[PDB]
Amino acid sequence: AIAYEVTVNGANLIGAGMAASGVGVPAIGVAMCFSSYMLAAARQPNMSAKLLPYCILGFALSEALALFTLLIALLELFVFS
Amino acid sequence: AIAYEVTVNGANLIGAGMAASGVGVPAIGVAMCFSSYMLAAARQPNMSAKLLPYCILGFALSEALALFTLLIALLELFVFS
Amino acid sequence: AIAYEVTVNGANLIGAGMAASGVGVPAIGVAMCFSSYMLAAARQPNMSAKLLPYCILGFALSEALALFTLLIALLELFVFS
Amino acid sequence: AIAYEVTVNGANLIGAGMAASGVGVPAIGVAMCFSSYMLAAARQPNMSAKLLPYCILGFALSEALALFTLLIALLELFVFS
Amino acid sequence: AIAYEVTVNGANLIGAGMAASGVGVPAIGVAMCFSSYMLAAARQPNMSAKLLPYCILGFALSEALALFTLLIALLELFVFS
Amino acid sequence: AIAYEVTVNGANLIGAGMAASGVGVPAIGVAMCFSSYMLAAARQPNMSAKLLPYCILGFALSEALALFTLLIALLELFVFS
Amino acid sequence: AIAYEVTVNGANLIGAGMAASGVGVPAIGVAMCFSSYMLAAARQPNMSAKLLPYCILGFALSEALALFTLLIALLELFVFS
Amino acid sequence: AIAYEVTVNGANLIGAGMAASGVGVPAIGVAMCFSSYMLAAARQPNMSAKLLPYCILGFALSEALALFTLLIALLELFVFS
Amino acid sequence: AIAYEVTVNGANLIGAGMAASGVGVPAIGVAMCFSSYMLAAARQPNMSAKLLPYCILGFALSEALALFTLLIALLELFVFS
Amino acid sequence: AIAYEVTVNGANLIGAGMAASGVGVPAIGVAMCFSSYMLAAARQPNMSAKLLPYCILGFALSEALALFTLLIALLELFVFS
Amino acid sequence: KQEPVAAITIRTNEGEMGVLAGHEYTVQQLAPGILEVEYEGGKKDQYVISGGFAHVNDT
Repeated sequence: AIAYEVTVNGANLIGAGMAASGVGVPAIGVAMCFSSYMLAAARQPNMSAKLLPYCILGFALSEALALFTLLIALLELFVFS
Repeated sequence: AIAYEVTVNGANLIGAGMAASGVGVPAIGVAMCFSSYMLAAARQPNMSAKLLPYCILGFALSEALALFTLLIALLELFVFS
Repeated sequence: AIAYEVTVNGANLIGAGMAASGVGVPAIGVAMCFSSYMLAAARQPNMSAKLLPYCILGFALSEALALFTLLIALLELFVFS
Repeated sequence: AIAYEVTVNGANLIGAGMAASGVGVPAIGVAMCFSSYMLAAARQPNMSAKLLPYCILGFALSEALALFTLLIALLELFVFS
Repeated sequence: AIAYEVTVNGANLIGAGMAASGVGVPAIGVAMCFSSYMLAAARQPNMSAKLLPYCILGFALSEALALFTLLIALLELFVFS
Repeated sequence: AIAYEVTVNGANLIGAGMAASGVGVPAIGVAMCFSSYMLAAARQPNMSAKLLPYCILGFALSEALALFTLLIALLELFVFS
Repeated sequence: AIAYEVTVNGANLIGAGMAASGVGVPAIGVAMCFSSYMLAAARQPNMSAKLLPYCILGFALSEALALFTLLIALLELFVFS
Repeated sequence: AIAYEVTVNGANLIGAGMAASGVGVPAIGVAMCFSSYMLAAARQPNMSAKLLPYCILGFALSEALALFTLLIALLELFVFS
Repeated sequence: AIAYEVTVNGANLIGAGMAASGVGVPAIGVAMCFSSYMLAAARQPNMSAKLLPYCILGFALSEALALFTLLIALLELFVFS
Repeated sequence: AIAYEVTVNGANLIGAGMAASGVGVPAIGVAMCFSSYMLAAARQPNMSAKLLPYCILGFALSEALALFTLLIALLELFVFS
Repeated sequence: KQEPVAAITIRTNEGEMGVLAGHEYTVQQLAPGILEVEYEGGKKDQYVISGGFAHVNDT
């Protein structure tokens, strides 16, 4: 059997877009958190001050997931040849 | 075994087309916020002033991810040969 | 190892078919915004004047993302060789 | 370092499929908008005429995103060789 | 440089599938419109006759987008050599 | 420039798979329609005969889109070489 | 110009995976067609038996769509080279 | 025309991924079928005994779709050359 | 007719990613299940115990699918050459 | 026939993108969970203490799925040649 | 008349609801059925009703 190693340098710059396509999905979670806090606050203003920590936490985790999805791409390109 | 490095110069102009697919995905995750603010202000208009910050706050970040999905597509093409 | 640079001219175009896939996805966030305005005014008509601004705002920004997703797909063909 | 420039004439067409995949997504926004108008009229018929302009606006703009996507898919064929 | 023009005749019969992926996306919106008409007539039967013209209207326009998608899959095979 | 026409035969099938991927999305519209009919009839059983026609209509329409998509998936193997 | 028929036998076994991505989707319709019924029975126990036929109907039709999607994948392999 | 037959041993394993992409989707049809039992049971506990026969049924059949969508991913690897 | 068998050792590492994308989708069914439990308990706290098992049960099943969608991506890499 | 082995090193840096697409979707599960906690607490704060652990569990396992996906995108790159 | 109560359970057309302390302000019909009151002592009291309107408070 013959052996042909091949190195597509340009594949450095294809997989980054496939991560960038998923950088934006967690936004749907983000607003879905804040969108809830309003409605809850609409139904119970007295609880508005006790729900905000859980809101910020959900936001932070969604943002961090997007951040890792983006960190792959920024790590995919700016170091790999 | 034999070694063939290849440099596909068109791959640059492919990942941008795949990254940009995710620039609109935050949009549903953006207007979800304002829509929820309308629903809350319709439920409790009195609370509207206390709800507008969080709304804007969500929009300040849900949209940002879109930019981080667009930046790649504009950082992928115009600088990589 | 051997150096095979290749310049694919078809990748001038394939990406425009991919970014264009993400030009429609803002439209749902659009229609969500307007639908929310309708349902809010149906829940509180007299507030309909105060909710219409926010609607437009979210709308435009959602649409703006589409435009950028539409910019690339038109920035990718009419100039790139 | 060798240079193989390749002109793929069939990539004229593959992208024309992918762009078409985005032409349907605005339809769910159109339906969301008309659904909202229906349900608001069922909540408050006195607001039937006041809300209809916003319904037409949202439908027009979702349809316009779909139209630009279809324009890419067709322009990608009937002028490009 | 060297110039290899390639005419891939099989890409004739690839994008036709990709477009066919999006022909079904309008159907969920279609069903949304009819679902909304049902629930609106339930909340207020008296308005049923007044809401039907939009319902039908909404369907057609949603379907139109799917149709154009399908047309590409029929315009990509039966005319392209 | 040099002219390499290639007839890739496997492309008779790779698109059919994609043509199958869109067959499933209309099922969500079918189910949404029957679900809406159920909920509306449960809110107003006396309307059950007046809403059942539009239900069947929505099913047939969504299923027609699925049939066209599947039609490509079967029109792409048994006739195309 | 030159003519090169390439017979990629392995493309037998790509679409069979691709189609499977659309085989699982109708479940979301399917379960919905059941999820409504419970709620209908929750909203009105007396109207359970009158609504069961439409439940089974939507179930069977969505499952048949999934079955026709799977038919391509299983037919793409065990008859095709 | 010339005849280059090829047998790709790697595409025996790409399609598995494309199939595994659709094994997680019917999970939604699981939750939507159990979640509905919760709220229904919350709205009418005395009906919980007769609603449960529907829940597990819809679940099982959705899971059947997922099982086939996975079965290709097992049938694509352990038997094919 | 000429015959070129080829053994691609890189496909080993691609399908896992394509499987990995389907690993995050069951998470939404997970959350749908637990959210349903929360809202049903809010509706009827006295039922909060009687609905707890189904929730867990539903979760596990969705999680099981993810495991399969994660099994392949781990069974595709660390055993295949 | 004839036997050509190939080793595409660039496939190392593609699937890590394909996996990263699915890292963002579980963020929706996280957000769905917290949004449910808010809209349950705002209906019955006395159950907040009883509903927070399940909510906690809800954003662990969901997140865990994403991590596995992300792990692959870190286990695909930093170990494979 | 203004009895301390731990919990209460009402029936409606949308379905059966359950109210506890600090429940959201909601006003809604009572479908003709049963009505369960649960005191802090764990006991219960069931009452049959003929329609009505339940007015809940945040306080």
